[PDB]
Amino acid sequence: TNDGATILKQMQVLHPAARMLVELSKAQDIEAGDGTTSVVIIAGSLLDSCTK
Amino acid sequence: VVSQYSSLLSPMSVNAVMKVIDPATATSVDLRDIKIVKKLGGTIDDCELVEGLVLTQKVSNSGITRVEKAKIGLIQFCLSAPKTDMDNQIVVSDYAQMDRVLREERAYILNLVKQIKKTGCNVLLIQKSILRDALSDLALHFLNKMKIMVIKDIEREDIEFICKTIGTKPVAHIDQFTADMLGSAELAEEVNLNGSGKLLKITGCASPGKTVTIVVRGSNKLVIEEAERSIHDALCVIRCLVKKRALIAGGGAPEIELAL
Amino acid sequence: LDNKCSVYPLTFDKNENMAAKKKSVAMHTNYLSACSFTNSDMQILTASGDGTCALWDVESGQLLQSFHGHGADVLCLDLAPSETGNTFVSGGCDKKAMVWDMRSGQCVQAFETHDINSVRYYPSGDAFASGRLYDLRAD
Amino acid sequence: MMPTPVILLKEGTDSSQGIPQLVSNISACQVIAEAVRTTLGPRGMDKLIVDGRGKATISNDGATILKLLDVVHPAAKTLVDIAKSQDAEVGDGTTSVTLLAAEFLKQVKPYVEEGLHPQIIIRAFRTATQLAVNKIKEIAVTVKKADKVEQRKLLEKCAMTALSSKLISQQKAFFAKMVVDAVMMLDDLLQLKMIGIKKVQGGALEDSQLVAGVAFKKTFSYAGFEMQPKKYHNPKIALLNVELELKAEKDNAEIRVHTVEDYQAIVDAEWNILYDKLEKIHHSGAKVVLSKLPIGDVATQYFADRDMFCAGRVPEEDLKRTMMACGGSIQTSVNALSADVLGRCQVFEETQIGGERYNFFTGCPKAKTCTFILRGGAEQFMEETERSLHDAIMIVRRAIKNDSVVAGGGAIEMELSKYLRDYSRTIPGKQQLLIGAYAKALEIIPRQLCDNAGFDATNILNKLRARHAQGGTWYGVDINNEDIADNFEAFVWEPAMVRINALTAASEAACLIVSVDETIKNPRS
Amino acid sequence: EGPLSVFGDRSTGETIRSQNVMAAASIANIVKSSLGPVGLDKMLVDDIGDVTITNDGATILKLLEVEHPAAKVLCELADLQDKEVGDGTTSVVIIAAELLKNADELVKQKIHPTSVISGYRLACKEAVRYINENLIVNTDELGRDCLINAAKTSMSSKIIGINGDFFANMVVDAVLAIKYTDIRGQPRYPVNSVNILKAHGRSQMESMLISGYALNCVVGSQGMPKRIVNAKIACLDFSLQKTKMKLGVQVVITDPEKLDQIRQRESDITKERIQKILATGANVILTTGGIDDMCLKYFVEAGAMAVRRVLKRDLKRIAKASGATILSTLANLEGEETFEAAMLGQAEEVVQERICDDELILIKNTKARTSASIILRGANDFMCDEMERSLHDALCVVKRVLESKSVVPGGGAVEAALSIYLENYATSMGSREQLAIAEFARSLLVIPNTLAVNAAQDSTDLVAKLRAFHNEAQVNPERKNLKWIGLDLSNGKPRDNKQAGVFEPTIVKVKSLKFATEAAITILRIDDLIKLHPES
Amino acid sequence: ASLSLAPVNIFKAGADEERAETARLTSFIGAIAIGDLVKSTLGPKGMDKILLSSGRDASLMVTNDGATILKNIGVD
Ligand SMILES: Nc1ncnc2c1ncn2[C@@H]1O[C@H](COP(=O)(O)OP(=O)(O)O)[C@@H](O)[C@H]1O
Ligand SMILES: Nc1ncnc2c1ncn2[C@@H]1O[C@H](COP(=O)(O)OP(=O)(O)O)[C@@H](O)[C@H]1O
Ligand SMILES: Nc1ncnc2c1ncn2[C@@H]1O[C@H](COP(=O)(O)OP(=O)(O)O)[C@@H](O)[C@H]1O
Ligand SMILES: [Mg+2]
Ligand SMILES: [Mg+2]
Ligand SMILES: [Mg+2]
Repeated sequence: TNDGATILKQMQVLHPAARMLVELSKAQDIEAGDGTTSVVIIAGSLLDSCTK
Repeated sequence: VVSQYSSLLSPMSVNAVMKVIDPATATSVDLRDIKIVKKLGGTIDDCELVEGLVLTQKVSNSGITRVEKAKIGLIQFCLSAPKTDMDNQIVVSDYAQMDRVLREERAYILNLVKQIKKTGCNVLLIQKSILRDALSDLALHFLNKMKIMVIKDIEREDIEFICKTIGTKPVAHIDQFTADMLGSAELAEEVNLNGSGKLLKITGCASPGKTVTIVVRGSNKLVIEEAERSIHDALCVIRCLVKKRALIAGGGAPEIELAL
Repeated sequence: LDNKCSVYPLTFDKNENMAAKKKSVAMHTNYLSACSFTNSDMQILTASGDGTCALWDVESGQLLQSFHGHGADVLCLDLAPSETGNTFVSGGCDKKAMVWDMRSGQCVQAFETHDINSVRYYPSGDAFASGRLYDLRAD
Repeated sequence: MMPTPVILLKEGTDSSQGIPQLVSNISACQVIAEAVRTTLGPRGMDKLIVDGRGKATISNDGATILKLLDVVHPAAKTLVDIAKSQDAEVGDGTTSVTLLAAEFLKQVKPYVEEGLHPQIIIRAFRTATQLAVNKIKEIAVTVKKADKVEQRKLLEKCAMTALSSKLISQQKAFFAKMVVDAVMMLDDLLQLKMIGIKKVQGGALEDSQLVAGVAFKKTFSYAGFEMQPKKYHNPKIALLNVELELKAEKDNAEIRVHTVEDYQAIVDAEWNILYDKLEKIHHSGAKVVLSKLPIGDVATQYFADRDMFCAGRVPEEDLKRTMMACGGSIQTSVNALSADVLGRCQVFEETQIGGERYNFFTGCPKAKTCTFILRGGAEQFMEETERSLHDAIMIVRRAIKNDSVVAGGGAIEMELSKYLRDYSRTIPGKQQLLIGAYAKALEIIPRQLCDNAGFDATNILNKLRARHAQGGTWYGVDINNEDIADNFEAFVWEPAMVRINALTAASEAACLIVSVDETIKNPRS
Repeated sequence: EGPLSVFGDRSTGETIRSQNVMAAASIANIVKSSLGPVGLDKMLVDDIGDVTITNDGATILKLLEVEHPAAKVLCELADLQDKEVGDGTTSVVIIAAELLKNADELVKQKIHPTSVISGYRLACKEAVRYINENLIVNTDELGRDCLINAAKTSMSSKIIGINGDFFANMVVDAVLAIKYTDIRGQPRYPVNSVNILKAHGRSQMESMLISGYALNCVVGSQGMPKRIVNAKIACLDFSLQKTKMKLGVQVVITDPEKLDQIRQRESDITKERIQKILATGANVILTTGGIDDMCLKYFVEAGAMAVRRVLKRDLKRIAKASGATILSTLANLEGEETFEAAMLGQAEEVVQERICDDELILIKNTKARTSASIILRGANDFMCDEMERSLHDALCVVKRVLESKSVVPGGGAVEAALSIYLENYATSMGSREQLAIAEFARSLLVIPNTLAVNAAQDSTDLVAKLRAFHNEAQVNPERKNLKWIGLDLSNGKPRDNKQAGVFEPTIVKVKSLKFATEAAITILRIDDLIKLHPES
Repeated sequence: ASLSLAPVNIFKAGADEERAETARLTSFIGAIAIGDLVKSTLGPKGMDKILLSSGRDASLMVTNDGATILKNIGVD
């Protein structure tokens, strides 16, 4: 698969933050249906900035 | 993965979304009105948009596989020996009662089939039944002798979709079974996918109400699943256009503009 | 090795003698603690590891009522004396045995003096085995 | 396979024969090559290997990486062997040999798979290798001017090219100048042992220095050593192999006396022997005394009282370097300490070098040796610096032997590939395919350079091929400019023998691997 | 094991791309030795001593235990080709693995997989277009000899190869026998309606083509006759047993006098049914259910053959062939229980034939429709099993030729022609896809390469000579007859395969290219593998 | 991020570390335990302790001295 929601669901992520990213991807799939990978990438970049 | 086939799938997805909504009034799209059927074999080039109904069930009759000017009837009761909701037993005390029971059961089944046939129905869909035989073998024999295609084991969850598609009102008691509750259709035939299975397609309906079917085919199962996911993504994007009538450029342009 | 049962009667190969309608709901998955068939074959009671008793209808296939209130998972459950609105007990790991009634969907009675795993109604229905004996008419 | 009652060979013997085993050998060679691929060129990276003991090593050198890998595949060990051979004969190009050999094998793999007789492949490789070596000898640029400045510039450019792939590449000009200066002081054999290399932890790379003389660490001074002066402005050095200690005259010597007067005489005789040795050393006129053997506390205090410097247990290599720098002779006896056997340097000094004490012998005008003092932040830093300097030193030595150069950066490989393709277009056609495969395999070097640098290798290769076919011999990969350039005017120079040996060894290894049809492994004992 | 924190392994980049190519190549190397007339069969021991000697590509991969997901893609690819074509199963696996191997070489050269995929898709489209325009031969110009040559070509590499002169005749005759027309007048050939029976014994030459139907069944009782001349066949879908009331019916006796009469009806009801069936002149009674001992006596006394437990698919073919009608019950539309003469099939003979210490029914020369059955004779069960698989390919091959009337020359003629054309056509399509299309052309040469290798001949020279002839045909307009040149594996030299009679159905090559390309594209699309560890 | 709470592990087996709050907690706990042990043996009305050695000698010691009490205890 290339779908972000499917990729995140299939791989069993264990860290809680990754679980909430999976839930975010599900929500983006529900509301829009595309941009499922982009939203996860955006969230990751945002938190990366939050580090600094 | 379906990018070389986009010339086939993009118009297909747009047609599928437009066929299930009213463009002048629709504010959202119910994607459950678009049914996707995955059949192994062939190539994604063989993906087809069916304007009618596609059923994976097998025709019980042998020798009747194509009906023109069909009159489909949907049945939610059982064509078998009479059986009440309460506990029922038939007590036999004489030898004559045995063949009387046999004859009366045959007459009951024959009367049911005759009442069904009198309405002009020629394609019969029988809902899946438990605790009671939906289709008795004797009933199947009588229906076959009267030139009626019989399809059984119809799932309960699909009744709404079938009724919305082919315009058939479900019948739960034989008394209410009349001609006005039949769904007229142009053609109901069972096609064969070149030795990869069979499909029952009912194409051409007098009342094609806001429902379309997509048949997805491919060489192996993995690409079929990915094609289904991709087609779903395309349908969701057209749904987004329906919900919010606004278009933006792509290729990172919104992100660059947003950052600047 | 561990299984040695993958070829179980799952096949159910017969000559289609009206017994093939086994339903086999298995929608909730998890663990089917008790798949007891109701005396009236209309309904199925199932208990899962979450501690909720589930009532299903064989014909429609829909979950009628999920009975929750047990402290732990319900290891065992029984049925009514004959039908009597299916006032069924439910014994679990929480050392407690209680009776439920779908006419209200509530725990009508409860008992705690013992995990119960061998509930069985008395033929009269005024009591039930608690493998003890709890009296319905005296609680 | 019917089980014979008595089997022929020992049980557990494994035998694989035919096409599949040769294909597996080619795959193993590919696996070995890809472990050193990224360490090629100015954009190459380093590999870190941790042994069982947990002592890690970091290197950009192909031979070092391959040796540190515990290769057990019989066909793969040939690549390690040819890497060692290239390191021994030339010293640079230990990555190119492996890449070329594996690329030859990969190119001929499809022909092997379709039943081509391996003898034909071997003959084709040998023909192509002979032609390529002759072409390298013919087109290599040599300057027949015998100009000292020109020769020095050639050596410096070659050293810079050899060094512009390591962690010392930022100071490559500085290090290349130091290497050329170091090598040019060796007399006629250019022995490596005459170039000392000392690693002193702490300090920047630019703090590294080359001493025109000899330097070594302070060696376990005894009591009274700190009272000796630590600087002399014209010392005479007494190189000795003598133990200046109070000890038994011989291990099997036994003294038998029967009078207290004789007892006192024996004690005084031992003391007088030691003092006679010390007095001869002092009257030799020397001021700095170095011994291959221990020097005791008594001798240390004796030399301190005379304002002299002493150092014992000096390593033999350091003593030989001191001989070569100062010009004396290591004397095992002090009975004839004539002025000719005494070393001489302008300045001797003991100084602090990054938390350690070193003895410096500088100002040697007739010096035939040198010592590198390498500074770095870690042990592996200085080790990799030493390896890089060794590569540069070997290149400079070979260039001293003969000054024939070919432009690097894939230029020579591209020219050879063009020549071999043009040749292969004019032969019957069974050998044509294999020689064309050889020419195509020659293109691995610029392709790997572009891949490591992060370019688009295909476009650069197309431009290089077009430039070579159209005209131009020394056009290769230009890493900084994202493009191609005339690598001869860019001073990317390497000696011709580097590529000659690389091609020869790669061809020999490929032929050896191809010629094998069966592998048999006996059970271990 | 890092910041991802997933309970499983992960492989990314060239690590997984090369591993995927490994698995695809491993499957091809299994079946690569069983391609072409000089191919050899394989033994497949099934861990309990069961032996399966076969040359079919699909059968080999069905029985193999494959674990890599990429390998399972090719194993399922062979199965798909078998279902939808029936031949070319070994070729499609070889081509797909070669396509993936050459595609990965481009990817290692920093060519994006999308460019390679786009190039492969273009080449597959043009290869199909080129085949349909320059390499097809209309079968109407060859007559019956085309069908035999097409059948003979398929039988090469099979255990019925050398004896294909005799075996091809049955396959052509058997397929033509079961031919029938449908709506819109399309002649369709329901191959696999030709029942195939295996029985060891005599040589292969004694294989018999039955002009009728063969049943792997025997008569129920020894008292019945074992031969009927003018058979009136009655086909029934219900058992002939003692009557037993259903679940909803109970027998409760209050007056003991009624007990005996009730028990009489339990057996007279079936007797009355049998008497009605026999009264119309039926000689052969075939039923899918059992027959009780007391029911068999009625057929014994009437001198009629009765066979029980007949397979449902076998009965349907017999009913269709003999003109009979399947009856699940005796019940007319008047509520009575009757049997009519119009529901009786007919045949010219029914025989209890004996075949190698075993017996079977031969329904010979059915009327109103012509059927066919084949009995295969071999040394043992292992060899008889393989002939059935080999014959199935031949039946499928003839079916395709009769449906689509176009054939293509065999022996690598198509791949050699395509490789020349595609590599020339690649120069006129884009700049980055040129390499991808060229590699598609190169990958097709694996078929003629493998044929020459299996014959222990110089594959390099034969392919070069074969390619030289095909190159001349494309560049010289007056040498177009060289398109038919393929490989003569017996002598090891190019040969005009159209004249030599080495034909294949066009659909075999066309469907092979489409399926192999999609399978190769699917694997080429992957660059990351996450393998979650099992929960147990 | 911290050495212990990092996705990659930087320590040999059996080697650990304690950050600000945890290190302060352990230090304060140890110091308070030592003070509570040694006290109650303080002043004119203090009591004595018994130091029953668990070793092979099993030496018995009764003392009011704080230094000797703190010396003969296994402190980690
Ligand atoms: N042909 C194209 N050219 C440039 N950008 C594209 C193109 N197609 C898609 N994109 C961009 O790729 C991004 C990812 O899209 P896609 O992978 O299809 O779905 P998702 O956004 O769920 O990952 C989108 O933001 C889109 O703007
Ligand atoms: N400045 C440069 N520009 C282009 N190529 C270079 C440059 N310096 C070195 N190279 C190339 O890098 C290749 C590898 O050199 P290096 O990694 O130092 O040693 P080895 O040959 O052992 O890998 C040489 O073939 C050389 O041509
Ligand atoms: N008589 C012949 N001469 C030359 N080539 C042949 C001959 N018969 C068959 N071939 C070639 O050998 C190949 C054998 O294919 P085969 O392995 O039987 O098909 P599958 O792939 O279904 O197993 C075919 O592609 C055909 O082109
Ligand atoms: Mg998208
Ligand atoms: Mg180098
Ligand atoms: Mg074949």
